[PDB]
Amino acid sequence: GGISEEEAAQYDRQIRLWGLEAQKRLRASRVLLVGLKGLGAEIAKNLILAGVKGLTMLDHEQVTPEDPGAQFLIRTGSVGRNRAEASLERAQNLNPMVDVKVDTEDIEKKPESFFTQFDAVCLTCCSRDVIVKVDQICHKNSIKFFTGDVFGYHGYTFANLGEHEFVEEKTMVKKKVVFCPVKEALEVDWSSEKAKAALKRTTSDYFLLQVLLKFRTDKGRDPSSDTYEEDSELLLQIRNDVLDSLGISPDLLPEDFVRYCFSEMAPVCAVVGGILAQEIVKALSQRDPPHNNFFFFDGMKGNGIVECLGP
Amino acid sequence: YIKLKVIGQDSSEIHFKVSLRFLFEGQRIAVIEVYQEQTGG
Amino acid sequence: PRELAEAVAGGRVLVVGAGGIGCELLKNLVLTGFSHIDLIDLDTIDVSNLNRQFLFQKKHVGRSKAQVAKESVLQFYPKANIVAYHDSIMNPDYNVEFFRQFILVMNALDNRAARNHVNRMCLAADVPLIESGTAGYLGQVTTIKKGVTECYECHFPGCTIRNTPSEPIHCIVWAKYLFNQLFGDPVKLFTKLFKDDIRYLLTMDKLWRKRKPPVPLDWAEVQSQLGLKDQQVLDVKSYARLFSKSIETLRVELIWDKDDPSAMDFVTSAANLRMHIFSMNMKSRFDIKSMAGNIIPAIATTNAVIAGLIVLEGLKILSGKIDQCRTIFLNKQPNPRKKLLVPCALDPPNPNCYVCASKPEVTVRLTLQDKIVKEKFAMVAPADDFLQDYTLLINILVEFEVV
Ligand SMILES: *NS(=O)(=O)OC[C@H]1C[C@@H](Nc2ncncc2C(=O)c2ccn(Cc3ccccc3)n2)[C@H](O)[C@@H]1O
Ligand SMILES: [Zn+2]
Repeated sequence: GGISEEEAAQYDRQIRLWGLEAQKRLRASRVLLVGLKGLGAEIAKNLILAGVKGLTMLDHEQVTPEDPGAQFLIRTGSVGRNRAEASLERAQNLNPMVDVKVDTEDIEKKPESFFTQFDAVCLTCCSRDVIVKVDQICHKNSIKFFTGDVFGYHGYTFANLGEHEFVEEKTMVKKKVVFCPVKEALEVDWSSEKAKAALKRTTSDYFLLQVLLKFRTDKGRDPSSDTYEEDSELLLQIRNDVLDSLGISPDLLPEDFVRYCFSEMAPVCAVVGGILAQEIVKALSQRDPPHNNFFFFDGMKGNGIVECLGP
Repeated sequence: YIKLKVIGQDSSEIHFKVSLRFLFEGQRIAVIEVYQEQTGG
Repeated sequence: PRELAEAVAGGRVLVVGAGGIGCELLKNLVLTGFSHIDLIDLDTIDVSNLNRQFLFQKKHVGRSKAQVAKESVLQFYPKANIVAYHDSIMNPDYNVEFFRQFILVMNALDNRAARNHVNRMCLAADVPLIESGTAGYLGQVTTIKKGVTECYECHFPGCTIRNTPSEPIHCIVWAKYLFNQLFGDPVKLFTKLFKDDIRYLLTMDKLWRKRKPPVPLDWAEVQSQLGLKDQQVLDVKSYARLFSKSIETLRVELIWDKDDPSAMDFVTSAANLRMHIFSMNMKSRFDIKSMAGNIIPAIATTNAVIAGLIVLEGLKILSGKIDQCRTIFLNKQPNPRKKLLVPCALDPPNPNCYVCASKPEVTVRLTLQDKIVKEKFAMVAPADDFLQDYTLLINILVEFEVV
């Protein structure tokens, strides 16, 4: 009724999953995605296929010689092109129904008023400072905020949906879930006897994230396999200091973790990109309980773990 | 003598006192969790 | 690592299926560095594929899945080597020797029968098989290795249909049987089926003691009476008219296909008239399409997650780390231990498997060739199948039944 007959036929198999009203909600939603490396490319593809109103792909960086030779949205030989620009033709052609746009300006320079045009914002490859800053902007304006990243065989997603109402099939029951600021999420106090108990059951991937975000803050980049020896040594040091800082034993993160947390592996992008885009879809359509608030993937063990961390 | 609950992949909580695969803490039965095999692709 | 990378660069892999899973998987293998891939799919592209089979655009509708998938990949990585077959894997030409070429086979299939065939081929060729499946939000992955693991196969009455239907589906199944009977003058068929036969059915007095009797419909009588278009339930007159209209379009052996507008309209109308006759609310064409076509609801993200897992499992296999492979379940909600993905150790071959055990035997109490050896036991060119390099001994002891 609210969608054309061409849309009905194209979205048929997912309308049979989440219903036409869910689809109409996606049809009305605009998403900002930051970072068009491996994970952003998967998220972009998934959200565009799903049929959001629009996706704005923001990345201020150029394709580099280190970047993968095969990237599903970018033609070979685009070294030096802006990554979002280099992504646009293939992304758009996935689904002409979607208004796919490109922004080549640094997300850090964006005024607070840039964010208001969006129902959801999803950051990849962003620094902790930037992550906190954009989450704070989003809270003010009640914008669905996400982040995620891949590193080697591991990856993570985070959501802050504030006070989030949704329907779930038990007949559709309305429910509510409350999420916390990303700052609290990232700075958990492990002092408490409560928090001490929680630690026993917390995936070490959470500490991996802490180590990797600090590398990012320190070095302006992620570890790279071209600088494996150099980056491994620094990681092992950050491991020591970060975990010591939290009154937690360094040995919670094994010392060979460095072996498993370098580079963008395309299958890990696909897994993490799949979960993250679906969380975005759930959030925009207000159907089904979103993961509160972290998902942590370990592609060596085949583990996918949801942790609620922060409150 | 035992209070047990079998949760299916759709969160369908049902209780018990005494097509599918049965698990306890990640160990095939031989809260319980039940998993179907999907055949789409 | 240098060893894995060289295996990935050197060996040849087979992907059986270029749909939801297959498109995702083809992309992931290429990006991961797999330099030699064979891709087979029997089908052409449909508009409803385009929500989740990302190598295919609208302009591609009607072309071969496997060929377009290769053309698409080569646009972002021209030096990929991929061989595409627009063919069925059950073609006898894909024999043990063909299978023997590959260091790894990966299923991207949508039905049990085809997987049963590939299972046998992989056992015979002694090449590992990653098996995988999705439906809606859910899916899974596992590794099949001869000698090491379980194999894939290690684990309505006519009277309800013809006489005492009580659910919408019985009328739908009836409508399907009716379509085959006729195709596998509208007003004369309409009255025969919806008036006469229901009278002949009211003769069998025993039946209607308990449950509510059907009501015959007369053509001339009937002629005298928010969401998508297809989700609307029309009145009796409309379906009666559709039934007529569709018979017209059909006359001008057919196999029923949910995607043929006329054939689908046929089954919709028929089943809806049959439903009305037996005092059930009629169902939308949208709903009847689901049920008659057995449509699996499906999206991009589930297949993309599963296809990512497939490649991770393949990397463990090719690194000689099969002990580290698992069955992984993809949940919609986390288990009690907070696991959204649930890995489990692989299980050893079942000693009493009818398929992969040393000398298999079974007991059964043209119908033999088709509905037992072919259908029940999934043999394709049959008890031997020299293609499947599999021999099953049948002990001869509701038509038949397996003990
Ligand atoms: N999951 S999906 O629909 O997105 O994609 C699944 C794709 C699998 C393709 N099917 C295929 N491809 C290659 N060889 C064989 C097959 C079969 O599915 C096949 C051939 C013979 N049979 C047995 C059969 C026959 C009739 C009914 C049921 C089973 N199956 C498919 O085209 C999708 O692209
Ligand atoms: Zn077996």
